[PDB]
Amino acid sequence: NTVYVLADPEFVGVMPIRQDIQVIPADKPEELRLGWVIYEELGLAVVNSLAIAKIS
Amino acid sequence: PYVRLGYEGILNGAHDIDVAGLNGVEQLAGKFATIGANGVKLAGDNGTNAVGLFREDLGDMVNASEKASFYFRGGEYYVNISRTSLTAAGIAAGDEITCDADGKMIKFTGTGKALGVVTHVGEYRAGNMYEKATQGVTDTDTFIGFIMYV
Amino acid sequence: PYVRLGYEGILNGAHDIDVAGLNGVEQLAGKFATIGANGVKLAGDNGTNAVGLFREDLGDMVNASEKASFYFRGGEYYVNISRTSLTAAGIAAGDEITCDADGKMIKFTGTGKALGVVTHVGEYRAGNMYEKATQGVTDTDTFIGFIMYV
Amino acid sequence: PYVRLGYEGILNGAHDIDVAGLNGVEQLAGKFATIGANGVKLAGDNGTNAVGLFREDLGDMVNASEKASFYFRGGEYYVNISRTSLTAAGIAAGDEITCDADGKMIKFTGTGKALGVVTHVGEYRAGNMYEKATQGVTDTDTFIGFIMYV
Amino acid sequence: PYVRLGYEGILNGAHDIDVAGLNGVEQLAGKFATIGANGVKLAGDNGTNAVGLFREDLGDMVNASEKASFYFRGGEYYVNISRTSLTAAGIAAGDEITCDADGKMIKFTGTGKALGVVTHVGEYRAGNMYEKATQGVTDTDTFIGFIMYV
Repeated sequence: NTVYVLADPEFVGVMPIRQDIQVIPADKPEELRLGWVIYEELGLAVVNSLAIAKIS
Repeated sequence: PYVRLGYEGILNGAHDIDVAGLNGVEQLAGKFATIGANGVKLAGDNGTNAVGLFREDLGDMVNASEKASFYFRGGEYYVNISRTSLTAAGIAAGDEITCDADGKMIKFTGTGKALGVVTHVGEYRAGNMYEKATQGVTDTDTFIGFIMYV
Repeated sequence: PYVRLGYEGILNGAHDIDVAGLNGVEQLAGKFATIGANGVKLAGDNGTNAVGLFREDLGDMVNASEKASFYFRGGEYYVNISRTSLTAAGIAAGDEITCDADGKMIKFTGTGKALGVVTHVGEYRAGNMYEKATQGVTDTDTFIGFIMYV
Repeated sequence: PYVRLGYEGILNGAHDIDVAGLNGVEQLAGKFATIGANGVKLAGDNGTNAVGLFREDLGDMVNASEKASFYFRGGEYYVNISRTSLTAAGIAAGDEITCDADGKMIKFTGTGKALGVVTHVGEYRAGNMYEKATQGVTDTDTFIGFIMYV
Repeated sequence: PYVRLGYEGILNGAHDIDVAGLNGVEQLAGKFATIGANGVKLAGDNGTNAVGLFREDLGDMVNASEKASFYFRGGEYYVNISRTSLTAAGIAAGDEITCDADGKMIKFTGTGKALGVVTHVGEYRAGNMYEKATQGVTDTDTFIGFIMYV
């Protein structure tokens, strides 16, 4: 159960930025779209969570 | 002070023939440079620029495109490759530059990713997508650059 | 023949000359119009049209943009000698197309030193050079379809 | 071709007409003396030219350098042949002027003699070395208003 | 622009730890080799360490640096007997390592003397405490990536 095994800490959430003040996009008519998030991971039970590989 | 006076060494090599097929000259055709910005150092050897683009014109001068602050046109659009000498050796700055149309060897000076191609006027960045190749599965941007054409 | 333009279908009523380069030969093959990556469900009809000012903005693809007058630089013209019929519609795939410029001898427009400019679709117009220009700086013995090295 | 039509002066003069005693390389191909824009007989910044510094513009016209930086002047250049009568001795008015390629004297007014910049006047002046071109290893005497052979 | 420093993006090569000094023998009172110094695989800061130097933070695991530099304890700074690290994380071989304490050449990291605090990139810099215990070569100003003999 996804909630139990891990938990998602978020340093900064998902945000778009758009730049026409960037060097190569400015010169042109072009606009640059960035999409990013800065994330981290917590493991609340990384010492367990069962998995299997078929041998059949 | 700064390199680009007298006989000086090379960045893009010397006297290259047969370095491109149909996309670059294979005979020696070099000709002298009227320069733009070459950055902190004259005639390159530094982070910013490295000796920018030339494009041939009628006479005994070839001169600046000049694309600012790093725009690019794809396929052929002329790059400066090797140098030749006749009284001074070294890549631009009042010395003979051999050009091609996007041929080899190109070898420009950067920090990290990009690199890319340099023109005169601007800092060392690399062209994006809808300026060089946006053919098949590729990553190129202004944060992402490697020496050769994309 | 005649007027064919398909139906099996060979003339094709359109002839565009591959002018081999000078000082080592250079070629460029006719370009398709596609926006980014390579066209699906055929690649359609060429981006290049005989008698039109285009610029490559992508490696195997050619597109709009018009070279602005003032300060002499290289080619990116891709003028191809005019075909007979279809001169204000562009030229469709299955007829003769090439690219001519950039490290090769080119096809010129305009008779005498009196020059003006070209529309994309294959028409010629008058106009003085004041926010756009086409073709190299005029020379002696320069007429339509004449071989200027640029 | 040459003509005794239009304006036989050098506008914005300081030395006006000048006659270079060494002959360089021929590049007698025809072109207009219409300054900047095409059909503009005379314009701001026609400068002191005759066998001075020149810049060709894309289209069908050649004119004054009209630039204060970024074509710093070292190596070879472009010159107007003054051996043919011309409109003056170089640029001015409309109409066909034959020009040539460097191998002729040009004129400075700076303390340039071995290191050069570009003046929009199309006169030569002192470099500094940092982003400005180097002429040769060659020296000429400085007395101001002297004719240097490039 | 954009340059990695530490964290497995710098290549520091390899160096031999059985070179200089007396060389002990293989025995226990060792500690484990992993990336991270209290971390887990694929998550660890890293100096300009290659072979030589690694300090436990929590657990009995090693990777480069990290531990208050006011007081160094544990018997020397730990060295490797008869295995040479094949990574440039400082040590992270993925085995249990048997360590020694004879005089043995190390790789250092960080500017200035270690007598300070820890920078969390895997380096030493000066803290508020001075005249604290130093590492290896003394009397000699150490810099980032110096080779010391203990």
